[PDB]
Amino acid sequence: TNPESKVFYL
Amino acid sequence: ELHTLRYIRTAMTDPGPGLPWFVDVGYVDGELFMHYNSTARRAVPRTEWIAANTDQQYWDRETQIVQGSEQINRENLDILRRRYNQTGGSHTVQWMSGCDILEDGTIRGYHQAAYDGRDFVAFDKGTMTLTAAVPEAVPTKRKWEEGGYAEGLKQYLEETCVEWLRRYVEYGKAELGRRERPEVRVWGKEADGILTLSCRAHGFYPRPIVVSWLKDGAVRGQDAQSGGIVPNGDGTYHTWVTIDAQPGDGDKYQCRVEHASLPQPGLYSWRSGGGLND
Amino acid sequence: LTPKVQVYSRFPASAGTKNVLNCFAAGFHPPKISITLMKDGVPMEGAQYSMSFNDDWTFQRLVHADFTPSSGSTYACKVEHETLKEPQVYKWDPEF
Repeated sequence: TNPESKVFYL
Repeated sequence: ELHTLRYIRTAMTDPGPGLPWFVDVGYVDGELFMHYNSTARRAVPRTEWIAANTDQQYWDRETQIVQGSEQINRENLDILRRRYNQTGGSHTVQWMSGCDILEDGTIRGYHQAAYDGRDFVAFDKGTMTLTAAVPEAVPTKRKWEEGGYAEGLKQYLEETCVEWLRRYVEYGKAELGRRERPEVRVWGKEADGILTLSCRAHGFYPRPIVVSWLKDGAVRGQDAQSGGIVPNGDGTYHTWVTIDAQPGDGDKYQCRVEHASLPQPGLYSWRSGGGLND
Repeated sequence: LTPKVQVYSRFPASAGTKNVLNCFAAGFHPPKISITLMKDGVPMEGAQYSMSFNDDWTFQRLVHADFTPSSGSTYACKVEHETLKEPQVYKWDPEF
């Protein structure tokens, strides 16, 4: 499964 | 027993014409299975083994989480442009995520990002903190320390991503384990006193292959030039290996093909000729 | 980074037989690339594309189209990039 949207914040 | 999982994201400012700005592709042992684009806005299956083992509820959840990251990567292109003091042009935000289950049993999880090709941030497992490569990646670590996103990423890379990968291998046990024999063709071309002998392998699975040229039954690794393993539209692979020789010596040269589908290394000649010599 | 492009067919070349003409470009940045398959200097009909990248952040793209090899007809692949200045065209040979 793809990672959660929260772990892509920069 | 080496199994790999990879989810690669790309955020683009210039796609350009008739192309998606956000692209998310999923892989199981190199094979494509998951696809997402900013135009379609939906997570769709590519190979038959995933669709046969997953319901719509799975793909509905897979759509929204990537749709959420699409909006996050949209604003990330603007935040990172202000840090470097850029008005606009061609800027790219790349992302690498997934797990690697080693043959022994060790779990290796990766989570990293890159801005304009060069490295930006990377997650460390043995420290549970986000590592900043560039001086512009310092405010990113401050954001990660504020929200505490590392805790949710730790349980994913160690359990969630691992548990699903074990299932993906079992679901595509017949497709990934299947071997495909390649159609070999040996050619030659004369230019200016030199004969360029070519060897091409058409459609083979898996990706690893050893294609080397021989002279009088002896390997010539230095003189032979390879174009690398290139993929086909159907999922199969192709390879191109060339060698330079004197005119009237072409028949003395042999093409050696080492593949999982073949029990012994296949030896092919120009006048034989190629793969149809059985 | 300049793209490393090569033109190749899916199945071995045969006269009056259907085949797929592939053109794979790898090791390039920015991701904006113009890959077009040609027949006698004229773009080929029904061209389909694949965006992906390697572990070393270098981009890759495959452009493929269904075709029939004809005698006296030349097949090529035109690649346009900002690092190239002049477009590099790779010629496809049926017996090479």
